[PDB]
Amino acid sequence: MAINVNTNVSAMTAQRYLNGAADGMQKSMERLSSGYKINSARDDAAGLQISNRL
Amino acid sequence: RRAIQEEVSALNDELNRIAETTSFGGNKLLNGSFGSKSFQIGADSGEAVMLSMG
Amino acid sequence: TSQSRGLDMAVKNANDGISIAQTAEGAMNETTNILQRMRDLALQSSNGSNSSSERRAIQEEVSALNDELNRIAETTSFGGNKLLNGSFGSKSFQIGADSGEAVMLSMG
Amino acid sequence: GRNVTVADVNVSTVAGSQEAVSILDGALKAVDSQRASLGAFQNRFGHAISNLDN
Amino acid sequence: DDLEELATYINGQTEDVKASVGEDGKLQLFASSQKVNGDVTIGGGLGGEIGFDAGRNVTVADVNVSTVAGSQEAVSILDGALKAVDSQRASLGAFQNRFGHAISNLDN
Amino acid sequence: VNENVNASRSRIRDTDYARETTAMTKAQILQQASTSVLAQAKQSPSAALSLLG
Repeated sequence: MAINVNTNVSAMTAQRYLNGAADGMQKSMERLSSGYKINSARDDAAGLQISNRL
Repeated sequence: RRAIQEEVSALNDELNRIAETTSFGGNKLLNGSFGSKSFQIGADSGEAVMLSMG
Repeated sequence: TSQSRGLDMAVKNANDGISIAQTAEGAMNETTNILQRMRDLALQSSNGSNSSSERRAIQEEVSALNDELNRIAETTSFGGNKLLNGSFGSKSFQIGADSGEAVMLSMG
Repeated sequence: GRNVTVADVNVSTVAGSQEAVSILDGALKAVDSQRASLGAFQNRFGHAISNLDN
Repeated sequence: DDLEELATYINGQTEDVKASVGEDGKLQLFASSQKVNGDVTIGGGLGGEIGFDAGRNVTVADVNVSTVAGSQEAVSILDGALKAVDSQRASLGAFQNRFGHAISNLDN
Repeated sequence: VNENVNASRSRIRDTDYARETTAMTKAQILQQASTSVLAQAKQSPSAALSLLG
């Protein structure tokens, strides 16, 4: 690995999985305030419909 | 006898009400139109269990 | 260093052997619970206080549980590799750094 | 032999009421049998849940 | 064994084909295009009793899920699809390792 | 008529202590869940402090 300056692909990977981790806790932290798994159609598509029907 | 019969007829009409209105999210159960449906309880295809209510 | 690398492959392989038998035995744990339930039902049906009708009720429970035992046998698997259906047979888990240091595992 | 069900139960006379007691006896067996059939299915699914989770 | 238990039993016994049951109780097989070549020949007493039609080609795009039969078939289609994408990934990974050794060898 | 009217009025307007207390307790747990997650949510910008520091 030619030790570079302009490109820091190791840090890009670090902030990419940081983005996944930051988003991942956002779903859980939203789910726990409301108390619902399906807070929107994102989580369970049909699960939203049948839960709404129920 | 007609006093008993009038209540028996009301109860008999109630049995048809329970059969025809009991539903699970708009899916009627006891009216006889449910038939047999396979409930998929495995992590791979073709691992379902047949359930039927008359 | 060839031995050292082989030993890590042996630790990894032995870990796989541990997990494969862990999944198989875990299914056996439920099989024990089911058969104990069917034994409870079998003792209940043997009572002379039961007429014909309740014996059919016990049979419906026993038949449903019996089909469940066949279900666990034919569906338990390790990533699609069936375990309790009798098709696994005897397979060897290489846990050494030199060829020919395996351990034979078989379940009926 | 004419077919009789709970709908034809007419207790306006002693003959209809005496038959009625027997007709609902046949009906209670049908309901109890399918309830027990469902109960066996429910226990079968409960054990399946434990095995699937395990 | 009813149709559903027959589908499970066929699933456990062999891993080349996958059995499933449709809306009406019709045992549908799925022979992956990556594991088999040519048509499947079905014989025996059970094959004659059930009856088996010609082989239709399906893919991920042809997956219809509005019916339970289509969804049961869907699981098998994407199992052969996942094995297909993973097969090429391993080929690319062994290629990355191969030029990893080639790069180091060229440096020496 | 007064006795039956009173019973009807109770069914329509008078509270149900069994249901209302359960709703009150569930709402109490809901708020305590919200304050806990909000407390953990306020420290999210603090995770942004470590990068430049």
